[PDB]
Parts: sequence; structure tokens; C-alpha cells
Amino acid sequence: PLPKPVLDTNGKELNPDSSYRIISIGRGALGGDVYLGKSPNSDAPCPDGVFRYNSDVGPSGTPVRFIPLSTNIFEDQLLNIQFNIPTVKLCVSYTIWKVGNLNAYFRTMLLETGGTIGQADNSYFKIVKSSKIGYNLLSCPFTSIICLRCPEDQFCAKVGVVIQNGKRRLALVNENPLDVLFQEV
Amino acid sequence: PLPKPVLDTNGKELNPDSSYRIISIGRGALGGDVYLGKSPNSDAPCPDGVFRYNSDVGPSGTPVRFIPLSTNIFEDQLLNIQFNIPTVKLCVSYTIWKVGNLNAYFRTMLLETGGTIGQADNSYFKIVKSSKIGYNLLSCPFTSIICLRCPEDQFCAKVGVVIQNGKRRLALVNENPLDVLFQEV
Repeated sequence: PLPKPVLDTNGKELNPDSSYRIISIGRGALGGDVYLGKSPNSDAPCPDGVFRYNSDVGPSGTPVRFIPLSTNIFEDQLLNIQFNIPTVKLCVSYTIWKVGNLNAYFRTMLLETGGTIGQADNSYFKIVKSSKIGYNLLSCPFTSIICLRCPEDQFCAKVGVVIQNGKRRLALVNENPLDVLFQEV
Repeated sequence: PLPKPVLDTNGKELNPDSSYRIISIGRGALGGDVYLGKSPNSDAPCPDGVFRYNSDVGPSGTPVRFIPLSTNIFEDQLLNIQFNIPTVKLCVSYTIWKVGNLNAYFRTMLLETGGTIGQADNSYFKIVKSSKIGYNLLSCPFTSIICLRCPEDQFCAKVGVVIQNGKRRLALVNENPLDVLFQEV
């Protein structure tokens, strides 16, 4: 059952101290890197939404880092994902990835910032290798609650995209999970 | 795999058109029936919290009814639980049982009203026979999302009690699920 490290674009294992852009290998329209953005009509003082660009010719994605629970980043393990940007203090809260409350309109939960690090709230994610090529993010929210007969009593869902206000919003999906790669800086 | 009906205090199968108090067989301090109550400092125009009384000598619980997805009420099936009381219109929304957003303080979700009937939001519950005596409520929120490898891709959690502002608040628990019986009116 030996823990396998997640790996970057260069093949080198993922490192807590490093920074990575979460990139697609999608060509053209199918490409687009993950970035921090303002949410459609957000009350939030900072940008709090989690998006990807629309085409590969879009700007480079926002860097993020990974904070595991141990000292290493393995596949299939709870961890936190935090945009790594310099910032004004009000905003430092709003870099940590989080899964939002059920959005009735979309019938699922969107990814946003202002999560917390090291706690069993909405801020937990997993990395897993894609059924195709590259990696998939899962959200395992509510690990503080027993998921009856679920694997390890946890509820997890694959992360995908929904189109909110014509952008690409990262949300929980059931199929077509976002395939990603991690490209060190 | 033959569907089994849930049963009332008299032994008679549970009926959609009927009303029931959700009662405990707890003696004295251990007793207390489920009722509709105002939530600690609620912004809500109506009472929106789901409570049980503190002792068996407390008043009779609030009647509720069950709205299945078929025409029958079986164990282990998604359904809606709605307080059955006459009401002013503003409030008719706030009878349907619902599971709230993660409450960070309690580290779980509380039961409240203003859920919806017939949709895969936070308003879904299951009835199951208790490992002890009587029945347990489960909440299966988020059935619109695949729970990876979970039973039937659903996330479910047992319903219990937490002490909020010194009352008994129905919430999602991991152990000591509330044992209940359904007593027709």
C-alpha cells in the first residue's frame, strides 16, 4: 500500500516549499490554467473565486502551493491548496482554497478562497492520478462527519468546471473531471 | 431485497397523509420529543430550528409528515420531513426539514426548516431501524453530487443531538444517533 508522491511537469516530486501553476495540456480552446478571480457580484473584499482561463493563449495561471498533513505530498491524501501571491493583509485569508455552500442554481459546490489550513472544514482536497492523463483534484469536504459505509468514512467528489457568467468556474462534478498537471515555477 | 415499510407506535405502516410526533422512549431526563423552535438569534422571520425537549415531562412534540419519492414510505429511502402545523404564509416555507451549512463551532450541520420538497438539496433524509430499539434518521445531503465509492454514490450521516444554547439541537453526529419512534396522531 506504499504512498506515491505526486509529481510536477519535470517529473520531480511535489514539494511543500515550492510553488506550481495548475495547468492543462488542452490545446487552444481546450487549454487554460487555474487562477484566482473575482466571483460574479461578490460581497467579498478580496477576490475569492477559483477559475481557469478560456484558451491556452490566456495568461499564466496563479501559483499555488500544497500543505499536506504530514511532511510529504502523496496521492489520495487530505491537503490544503493555497494561491501563493504577495498580498495586502485583509486578503491573506482569501488565498486558501475552499469548497462553497451548495449552490442551488448549479446543483453543486464551487471552489473559492477563504478556506482554512489544517482543519476538517471545506478546505480539504485530494490529488489522484487521472483515469486519462495527468491528475484530478477531489474535494473531501465534511471529513469531520462520518460518511456511512463510504471509503474511510469520507465523502469525496471530483473537481470540474461549470460555466458561471461565461467564465470557467471550478466546481464539484460527477463526470469529466478536470485533468491537470503541476508545473513548478 | 424487498422494501420494508417504516412503522408507527401502534405497529401500523407509515402513511403519507398522516401526521406523527417523533418521540423518544427515553425515561425522564432521557426523554423529549422533537419540535419546531426558534434558533439562537435567528434572522429568520419564522422559527427555523429543529429541537427535542429536555425531559419526557416536556410538552408533546411537533407533528410532522413524510413525503417519499414514490407513493410509499420505506426504510432506507430518500424522503422529506415537514412539520405539519397550520401557519401564516410567510412561514409555510419554514416547516420543511433541511440540513444547514457546516457550522464550524459544532463541526457539523444542524437541522432547520426552509428546506424544499422533491429536490436533491439539503432536504433529504432517510429512515433506518436503530441498532438498538426504534428508528434512526439519516441526512443524505448532496445527492446531486457523486460520493466516490460511497454506497449508491450518496453521502449520508446519522442524525443526533448537540447542545446549542442549552437546548437539544438536532444535528449530524457520528455516534449515539437519536433513537426515535413515530407516534401517529
